[PDB]
Amino acid sequence: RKQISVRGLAGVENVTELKKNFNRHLHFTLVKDRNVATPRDYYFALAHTVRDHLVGRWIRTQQHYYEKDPKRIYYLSLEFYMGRTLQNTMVNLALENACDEATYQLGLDMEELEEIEEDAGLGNGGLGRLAACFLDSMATLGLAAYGYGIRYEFGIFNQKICGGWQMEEADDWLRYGNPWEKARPEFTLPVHFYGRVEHTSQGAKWVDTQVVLAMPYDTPVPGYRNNVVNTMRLWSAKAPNDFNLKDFNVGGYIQAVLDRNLAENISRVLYPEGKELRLKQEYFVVAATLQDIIRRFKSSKFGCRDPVRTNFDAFPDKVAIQLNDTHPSLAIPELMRVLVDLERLDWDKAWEVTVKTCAYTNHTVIPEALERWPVHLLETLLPRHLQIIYEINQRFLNRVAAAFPGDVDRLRRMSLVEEGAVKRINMAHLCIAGSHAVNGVARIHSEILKKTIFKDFYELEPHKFQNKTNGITPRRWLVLCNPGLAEIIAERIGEEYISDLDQLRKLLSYVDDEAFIRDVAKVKQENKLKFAAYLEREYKVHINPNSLFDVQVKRIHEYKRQLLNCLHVITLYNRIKKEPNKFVVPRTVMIGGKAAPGYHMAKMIIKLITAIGDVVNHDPVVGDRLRVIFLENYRVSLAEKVIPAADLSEQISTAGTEASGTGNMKFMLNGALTIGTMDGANVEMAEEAGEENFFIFGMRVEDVDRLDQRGYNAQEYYDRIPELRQIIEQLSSGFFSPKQPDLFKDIVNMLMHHDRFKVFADYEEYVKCQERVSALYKNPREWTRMVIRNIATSGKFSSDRTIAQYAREIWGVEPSRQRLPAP
Amino acid sequence: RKQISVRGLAGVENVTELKKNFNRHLHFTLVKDRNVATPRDYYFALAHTVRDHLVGRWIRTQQHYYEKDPKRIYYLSLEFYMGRTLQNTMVNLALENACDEATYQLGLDMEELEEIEEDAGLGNGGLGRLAACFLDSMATLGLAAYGYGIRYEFGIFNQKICGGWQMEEADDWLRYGNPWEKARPEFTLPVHFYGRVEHTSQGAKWVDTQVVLAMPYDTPVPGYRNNVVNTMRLWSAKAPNDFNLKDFNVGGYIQAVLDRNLAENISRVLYPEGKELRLKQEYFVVAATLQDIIRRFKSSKFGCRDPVRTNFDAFPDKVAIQLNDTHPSLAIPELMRVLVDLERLDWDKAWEVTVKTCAYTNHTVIPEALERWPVHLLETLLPRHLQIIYEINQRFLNRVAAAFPGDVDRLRRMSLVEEGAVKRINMAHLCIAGSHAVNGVARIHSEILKKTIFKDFYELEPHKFQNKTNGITPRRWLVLCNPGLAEIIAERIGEEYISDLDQLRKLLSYVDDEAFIRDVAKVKQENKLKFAAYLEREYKVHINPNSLFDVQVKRIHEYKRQLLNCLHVITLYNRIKKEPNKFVVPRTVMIGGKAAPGYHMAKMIIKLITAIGDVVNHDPVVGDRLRVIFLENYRVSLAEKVIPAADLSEQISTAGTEASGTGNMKFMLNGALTIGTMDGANVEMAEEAGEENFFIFGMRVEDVDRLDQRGYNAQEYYDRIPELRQIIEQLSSGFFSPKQPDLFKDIVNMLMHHDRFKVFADYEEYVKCQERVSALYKNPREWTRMVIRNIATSGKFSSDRTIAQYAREIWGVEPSRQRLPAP
Ligand SMILES: O=c1[nH]cnc2c1ncn2[C@@H]1O[C@H](COP(=O)(O)O)[C@@H](O)[C@H]1O
Ligand SMILES: O=c1[nH]cnc2c1ncn2[C@@H]1O[C@H](COP(=O)(O)O)[C@@H](O)[C@H]1O
Ligand SMILES: *Cc1c(COP(=O)(O)OP(=O)(O)O)cnc(C)c1O
Ligand SMILES: *Cc1c(COP(=O)(O)OP(=O)(O)O)cnc(C)c1O
Repeated sequence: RKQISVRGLAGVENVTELKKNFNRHLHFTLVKDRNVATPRDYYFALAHTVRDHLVGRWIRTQQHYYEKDPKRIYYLSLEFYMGRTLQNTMVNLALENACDEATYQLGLDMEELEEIEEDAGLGNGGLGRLAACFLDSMATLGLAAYGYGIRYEFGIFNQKICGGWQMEEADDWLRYGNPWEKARPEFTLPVHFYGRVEHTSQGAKWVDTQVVLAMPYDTPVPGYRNNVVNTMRLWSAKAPNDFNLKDFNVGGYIQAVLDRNLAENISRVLYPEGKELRLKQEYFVVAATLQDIIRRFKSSKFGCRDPVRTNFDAFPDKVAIQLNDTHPSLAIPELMRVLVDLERLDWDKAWEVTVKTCAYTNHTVIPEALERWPVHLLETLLPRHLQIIYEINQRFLNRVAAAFPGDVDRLRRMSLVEEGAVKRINMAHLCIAGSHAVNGVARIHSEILKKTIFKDFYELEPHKFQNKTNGITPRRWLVLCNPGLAEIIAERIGEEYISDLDQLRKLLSYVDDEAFIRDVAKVKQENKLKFAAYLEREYKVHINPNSLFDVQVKRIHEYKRQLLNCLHVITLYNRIKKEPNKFVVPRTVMIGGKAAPGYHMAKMIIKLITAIGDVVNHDPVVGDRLRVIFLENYRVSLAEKVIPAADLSEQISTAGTEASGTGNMKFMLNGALTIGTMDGANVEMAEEAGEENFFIFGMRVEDVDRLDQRGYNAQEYYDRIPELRQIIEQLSSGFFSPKQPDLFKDIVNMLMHHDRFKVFADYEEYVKCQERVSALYKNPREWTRMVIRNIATSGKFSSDRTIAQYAREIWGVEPSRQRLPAP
Repeated sequence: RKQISVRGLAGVENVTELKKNFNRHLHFTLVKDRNVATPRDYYFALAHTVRDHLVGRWIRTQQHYYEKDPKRIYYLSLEFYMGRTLQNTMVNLALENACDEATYQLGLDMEELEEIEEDAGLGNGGLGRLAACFLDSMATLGLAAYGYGIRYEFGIFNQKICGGWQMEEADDWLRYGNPWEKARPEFTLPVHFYGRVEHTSQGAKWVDTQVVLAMPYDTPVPGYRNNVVNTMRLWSAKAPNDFNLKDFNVGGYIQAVLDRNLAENISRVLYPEGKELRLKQEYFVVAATLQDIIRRFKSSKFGCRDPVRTNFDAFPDKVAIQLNDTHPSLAIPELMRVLVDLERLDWDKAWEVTVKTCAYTNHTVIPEALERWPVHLLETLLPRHLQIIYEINQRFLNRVAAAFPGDVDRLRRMSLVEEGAVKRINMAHLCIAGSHAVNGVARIHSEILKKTIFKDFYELEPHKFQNKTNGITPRRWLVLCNPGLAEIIAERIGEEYISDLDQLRKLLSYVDDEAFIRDVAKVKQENKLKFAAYLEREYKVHINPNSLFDVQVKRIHEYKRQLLNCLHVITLYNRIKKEPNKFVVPRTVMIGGKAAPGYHMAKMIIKLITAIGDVVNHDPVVGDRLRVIFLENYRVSLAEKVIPAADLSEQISTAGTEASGTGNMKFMLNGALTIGTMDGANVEMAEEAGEENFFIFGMRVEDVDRLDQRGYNAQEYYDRIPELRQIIEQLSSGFFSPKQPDLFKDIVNMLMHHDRFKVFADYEEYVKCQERVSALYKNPREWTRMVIRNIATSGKFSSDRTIAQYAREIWGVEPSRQRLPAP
């Protein structure tokens, strides 16, 4: 028994033991030989060779927490956007050098292999990426932490552009296996749906529930070189498969083959209204996670440390659930169902525990975005969960009246239940009620969570409102993707910045020196070259390495403002064609994102951006002064290529719409200069980088409210501005669409007659901020001089910080930059 | 490249490298650790320490085959009754001794761990088990063989007796994975169903077909210590999952959620009439194996060796295809299909090759049993294949006309098209026409196919019919299951017997040496002691390890006669209790079988065996002079546990019912006497042992044919024989059934008025033979000596013999027992 140990199984940094274990997984785990392997095989071979390294540590880390019994914190979220784990496993595990040398000797080129990896499809955007980043920084900072979510077979769509039209292909990233997960069919848990609550004697009973099974899969997450590796644990839905003869539902009728498939596809697709699948999904990931969380609390030596009921008294001293957005919110009536009905704690011992154990991050600014479910949808598949939502609610509103006696209209403003046609439940006031702390994601955004959106709750409990600004991981977003920039920096300062990012300000001391200043425009020359080849070898065009790489890689929504940017490039195209000879600083403009299937404005816009380009890029006069490029199927491993080769990071969202900008922080730290409105992220970045150092522009928040107060009359601008007048005119003539002139008709009328977001307002200012830009590119010494200052200044934008604060003010744990002994 | 070699990965019989490998797998593979591990988890680590050694050999053996280009033989069966891979994989590879040592130091019990493996639910009966025996033999004699079937996810049922009634439970054997297979997605092939045949220009084209996908799984098969490890490749059906958006069938309607369930379950269950499911499991394994077969032909250096068509002229000289019974029959219109339509050989060239490629093994006797598919089934799911079956049928019938000019009643009896209500196609006559050798499975059985069942095919082509008697492997069925018996036998004659079983004749030399005579009984005393301990510790009864373990482990049907051996147990009762103190040599009768859901007689026969024992085994007079046990859920792992432990092997079918009897042969080898009729396998086993050493009995066939010629009037026997009368009258009075007396009334009436298999007829002679049995037992020197002349005469029943004759007389290759150098 004790002879079964982790002890002899590694010669880690060793190009010869790593050549031994690559061979071991290709013939014995893959059961192939060099006579028939494929790149895919040899990548699988290599993913198990860096993985036994990771799971060597994993067992130690984990053992360590069970004998050291920290508070354990569960980050719950419905999207985890990991993307390729090979390079990140190696660079955080130290192993990249040994692996390169080893695969080299074995006559295999490790880069060609890292490009066989499928981006882990469990994310779709920001929110996903964000949790992805907090998992890194959590483990780097040694927290007893876990990420808990659904595993999505089909990701979410894979974008194809055919005809200058977006077609979504399916992403089955798992089609050939995933080398990093470990399934767990022994920890399968039941998840109950529908049914009836029979109230019997000392509780309520929820009976006749259908059931779907939650089957786990553990992917590990490695710290930065400290040998702590923690668990991400995604659930998968598996139907009961009695459905044959067993139960005697069937025999007579297998039409229940629909139980079978509707179940299995809880886990099949990410979402992408009030759907019984979304709510089915949300309940899924909460109900399994909470049985697991409770099980380590009964196990994790607290089986011994009972003193009370294996108490729930200690439950808040031992566990922390972070709800990410409102999709986790039933974590609160579900912990209240498990605690009350299953265990037996009275409602108030139970609710003490719940509030003290949860917390809720918010990411929305418009109230037309806070989740809301139909009470008839929660009565049908969740009936106990609606009674508890009602009893939480009663009790919360009795607290409210004992604070503001006689306010009546507040009792109807703060409720969980909302009345209209279709009485609904408000998922966010459920969360503020059942959390001990709420935090925004931007200072601007949590002030407006306090001041307007949740202000009566901010009066009733001011002390719940905190703020915790979002961040990026230094690792992925500078060391993995940007290694020259991480080399030259390091030369001049040290390593420690990658685990204490603000140290970057020491590079301020180098602002004039002509070393950094050429190096930086060197690396930056590197990056743009490589990628200016990727733009020919996988996808194709004729870039110009020299140019302004002008990129907005933003979700394609109206309010994100691609169309502002398409007028501007139609502006440049015009000038150069009237003035076939002006020295105009050239640009290669690169817009990238995925629409949303069935959002036809977004499908019309990616139509715009191709059609412009086919005009410009095939017109002689423009030659190679002006190229427009649509980056198909923008995603995390295209992020890490593009964001290093960029100069101009285009942040133009209407002001007030953005709650932040994580994608934003990522172009600061890789010396891209940020054009953009004074919103969300752009604010704290300008604060650090110095306003002078940032191309801030257009309508502030204020000015928009004012233009709304007097009413936005689009046409006026169209009639001052002679360029605009003409570009609208070229759009409606069919300049840019000769086969269907009429093609951009809707777009026209979008802008002219009912633009919700004031593109034509911010035009005139935009094209003059852009004039400042072209003008400063062509002064490389100073252009590059600013960049050094933006980079230097990036350290509040590191996720390690963001975590340190959830850690210190919300969770109650001191981080630790220590190295866990191990391997 | 070349440095990626199988070479440095194994210190084999090294208790220090096996423990190192256990530990890599518990931690690295399973991502478990000794705080969390379970006995299931440790068996998977042992499972894997061993598999590295297996697959090692498999890599060197398949390479070997591609560099020497042997004739590859493919065994086509829908049933492979493997049972348990681990004790068997260690013995073939010599590792049993080192793993015991190794796990013992780690302080884990290798017998504990072995008992957690699930019996590979890939079969059901003697057809499956033969195919497996053949597989161990084809590898032990250096045959370049491959076995091909379907992977059934649920097996066929698991048995469970509840109040003595059979309840079938499911067999999700695949539930915590199976660690011996390797799923190969990369090699998925489509299989086509339904459709319509477009007849265009140079060919017909099968168009508009539904497509199910066949994914392969490989399980390696080890020879006995000769280091050749061969392939079993079982197929899994998967639906194409575009079903969501892609095709534009879906969207508007997903009621084609059924294609998906009705595709998915070709691979779901084994069977268990004219069902589309069956013919769709039949074509599927055929469709998907003939492509992988024509792929190795085109690939395995015969690309090089084109000279003409990659001529399929050489196709017989390099492929051979064994259709085990009629379920692979479609391999004859599908090989012809591929070659005529896909390639473009003319009909006659293609038929030369199909006939020289295929060979049929038949296992039936009654003609009611020969497979038959209605032409409306074939016309619908297989409309090209119906066509080909018609040309084949026309043309064979024109051969027939030239041979028997003007014999018309022959033209109609030799047809593959059958005329009656429902026009059927006769899949047996298909097989004799496109195969180049038909064969029986025991000499009497070969002979009735030639004189009665296929005799006009015997007449037009006498060169085709062979015989190749069944055979059991000495490894599983003696070395593996009864190692004691192998050991005393080894002391005297060495090991060569295990790979050369005729050599057990040497044991005759020692019939009269008294060490052996006592070692043999000793051996057996152990086996029964062991077993008796199971019968209290996994199931419960009170054995008395001293009595005569009397056993029947046959399929529960009416011709298999357990009601005969029911009657006989009640006679022995009736006698111990009429005369409570006379001496009766005591027995523990054990009868086990699995009913077959839907057969009501079978189902009451086990209710019978289970209640006889309720009475006899609690009736205090009987003391321990009888006991009766229904063995729960007979499968290969209970066979290697009961078959060692027994004395008399109950082989009682009515004469003329049995073609052969794999069961039987395992009993002779493990020193058990065989009481039973002169049918099937009993014939040649009697002939090598001599009559004198067997307890043959009852109506011989020529007699059953007489009693039918005059008409078996049951009543007469019930009115001569008094003890018969007595038991019938016990059955109807409710002796055994006191709460519903009337319960065995349909058994009683069967017996009385319509037994097709003449129980009463053999009853009188039967119980007489049991008296000669008890008699001799009660004389341990001479009972042990008759036991030693059964074991010594075992030789003809070695599946290495049956294989060598297939190879030489049908497949056209030579056994070699040569060690491939390897590892
Ligand atoms: O009681 C324990 N003591 C030490 N290590 C443990 C114990 N329970 C679990 N582990 C380790 O913790 C990991 C995670 O366990 P889990 O929290 O139950 O998922 C396992 O892989 C083991 O390495
Ligand atoms: O052309 C070849 N040369 C050498 N080994 C081969 C070749 N093709 C296949 N193999 C080996 O044969 C194994 C089985 O391939 P299969 O028989 O094609 O299914 C592969 O896994 C390799 O070990
Ligand atoms: C960082 C990131 C993001 C985040 O994108 P942004 O914060 O810039 O804005 P939204 O698109 O509006 O959220 C999204 N996707 C990936 C791949 C990524 O790396
Ligand atoms: C050998 C065997 C069999 C086969 O049983 P029998 O050969 O006795 O004859 P039938 O009953 O007629 O098929 C079945 N099951 C197991 C486990 C086994 O080992």
